[PDB]
Amino acid sequence: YRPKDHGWVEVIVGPMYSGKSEELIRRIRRAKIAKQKIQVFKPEEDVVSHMGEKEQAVAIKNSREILKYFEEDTEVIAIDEVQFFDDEIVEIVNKIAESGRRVICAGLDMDFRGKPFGPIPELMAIAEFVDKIQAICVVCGNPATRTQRLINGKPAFYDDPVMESYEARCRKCHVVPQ
Amino acid sequence: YRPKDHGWVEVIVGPMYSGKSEELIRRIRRAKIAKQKIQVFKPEAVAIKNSREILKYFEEDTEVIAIDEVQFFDDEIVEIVNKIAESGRRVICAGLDMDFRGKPFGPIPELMAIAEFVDKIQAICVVCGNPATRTQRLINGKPAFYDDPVMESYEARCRKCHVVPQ
Ligand SMILES: Nc1ncnc2c1ncn2[C@@H]1O[C@H](COP(=O)(O)OP(=O)(O)O)[C@@H](O)[C@H]1O
Ligand SMILES: Nc1ncnc2c1ncn2[C@@H]1O[C@H](COP(=O)(O)OP(=O)(O)O)[C@@H](O)[C@H]1O
Ligand SMILES: [Zn+2]
Ligand SMILES: [Zn+2]
Repeated sequence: YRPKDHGWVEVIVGPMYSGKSEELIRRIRRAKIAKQKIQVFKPEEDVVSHMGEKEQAVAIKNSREILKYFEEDTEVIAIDEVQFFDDEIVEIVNKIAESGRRVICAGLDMDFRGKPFGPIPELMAIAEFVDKIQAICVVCGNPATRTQRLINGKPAFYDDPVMESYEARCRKCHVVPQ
Repeated sequence: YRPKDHGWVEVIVGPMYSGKSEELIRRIRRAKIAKQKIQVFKPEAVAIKNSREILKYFEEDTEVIAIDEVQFFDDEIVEIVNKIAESGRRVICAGLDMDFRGKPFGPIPELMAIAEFVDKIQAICVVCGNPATRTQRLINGKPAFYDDPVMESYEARCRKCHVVPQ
């Protein structure tokens, strides 16, 4: 599988602190050891993980800029914090994969309300590889799959726009008052 | 993990022939061996129409709810499934992730987004032998065009081998 000049899209998703950046960095370093030219992208320049490690990346204001900074020489494209890019990133990523290159996307699957977040849903449907990873619930210790938003130390309301903190929780402990 | 009365949603996706039904059926037999009451639904073992009709047939006695061919249900399915999981029960969904054009199929994107477990499985490409991730629609043995409405056949293919003229 994965023969040369055959492209695909792989996605890494989960709540905050699930380890998306850590994993993205892991795959980035492996590609480099494999001697494959790779370009890393992040929104508005290093991709950093809460656990320590970091990798050089090119910050970009929007999805379109990917094609602008894209060098035909690169074999692997890595994109972090994907939940913030507009929906055009989907066709852009699909196009890169169709061109015979590998695209690695990492990002939140849901927002603090537990609702499908941005492009990730569509990216998961079209990607050849999907890895949904879990964090640990700071409340009970079981695997956390939701990001809990807190204001003054208490759960934020559903219809609450954007003193405030975030933490990973499981479905049971995640609280979203509406 | 996933102890008593802790519910969740698990999804099984992939192209035709990837093995979704086989996997779903396997999980249903396992739950039965675990002595768990299970109810099965389809877009029409309990065939049904829309998604709001699941709540109707739903017996509070059941611990596991299986939904096959999920990509055919309306978007309400997402809410219902989440609700069943929120009530402490297990929901197993199986469905195509993309249509023949390779476009996200129905509520699949949103279900994968909210699901705790996501398994994307592959078939074998009848053209080259590599893992197949797409469903190829054929009319008279030729690739169906991008804008073709509903001899016709389907087969699993690799990304490279999938052909969708536009
Ligand atoms: N609740 C938590 N669950 C798991 N890891 C946590 C948690 N809180 C802090 N961490 C630490 O933070 C790291 C988060 O990885 P990171 O890649 O930055 O996450 P993500 O990009 O998914 O938000 C973990 O490897 C762990 O050492
Ligand atoms: N191209 C193919 N790739 C893989 N399996 C195939 C293919 N064509 C036929 N099969 C057979 O069909 C079975 C498909 O499983 P099934 O659960 O019916 O698929 P799905 O529900 O995903 O459409 C396989 O286990 C295999 O024996
Ligand atoms: Zn918890
Ligand atoms: Zn093929």
